[PDB]
Amino acid sequence: MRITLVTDSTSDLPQDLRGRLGVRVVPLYVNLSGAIYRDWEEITPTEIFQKVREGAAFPTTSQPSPEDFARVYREALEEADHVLSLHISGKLSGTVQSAELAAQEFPGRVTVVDTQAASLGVGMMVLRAKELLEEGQSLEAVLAELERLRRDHFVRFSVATLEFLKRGGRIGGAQAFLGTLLNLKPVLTLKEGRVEAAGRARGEKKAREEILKAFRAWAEGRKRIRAYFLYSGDEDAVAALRQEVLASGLPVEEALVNELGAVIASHTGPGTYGFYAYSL
Ligand SMILES: CCCCCCCCCCCCCCCC(=O)O
Ligand SMILES: [Zn+2]
Repeated sequence: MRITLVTDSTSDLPQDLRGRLGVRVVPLYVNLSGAIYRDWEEITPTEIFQKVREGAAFPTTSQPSPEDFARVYREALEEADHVLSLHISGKLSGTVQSAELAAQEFPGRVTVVDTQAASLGVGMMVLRAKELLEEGQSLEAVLAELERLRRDHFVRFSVATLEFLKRGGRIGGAQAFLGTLLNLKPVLTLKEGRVEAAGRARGEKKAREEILKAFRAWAEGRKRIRAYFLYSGDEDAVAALRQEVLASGLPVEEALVNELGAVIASHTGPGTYGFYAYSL
């Protein structure tokens, strides 16, 4: 049957992929300066940080409403038989819940998937699902592959400060570094859809080494790896990291790079960089 993919703006997919692939995007919002802005279309991470730097109130974010999703599902079903809706971790956002409430309006026609990921971690799964669907694979085959990716993928990232994670409430296990991190650089990951601690290093360089150490360990035995790099601020840290990965001798066949969306950046904060990755 005809299956259409829907995701939310936090999947942080470049416009040059999502648009032509027929992926529909439901936006999330950033609350700043007393106003509400749509992720990607009306605000950037740089603008948010500039406002903080200037003494403004911290940014907050909002998930889409059930009707935001229902309008998209209704439109998609006008020319499709089923909708596969992929979203940021249910433990990080109420987005999945809103999607599920909207899905009830089209019983049998919408499958909502909690990817337990964020940013391009969600985006890479959307792209993998699309790749399979365009070849002609069944919903089942695709859902089975998505479950494999949920269980088996890689992610490491660092941030300039843990303050945005703390204030926004998504710090999760990284809270262990609050009273123990000092001046060191934190290395974080996600497990079961929740942020967790994954080491600390003296200096940006050592931090990158620790991330490549983890990557090599995870990469063992894999013949085809696709990586997705993300950043907020300037691209140098992530660029050096991507270079070190592409020169590691590991079989990385894809190494896409994009800036984090304003919604994700509102929680990670400035100087965020890292990468998600999976194999096939
Ligand atoms: C790969 C680098 C990015 C890693 C991102 C993990 C850090 C947690 C992100 C939290 C985003 C929370 C968005 C909430 C949106 C909302 O429902 O209001
Ligand atoms: Zn309704």
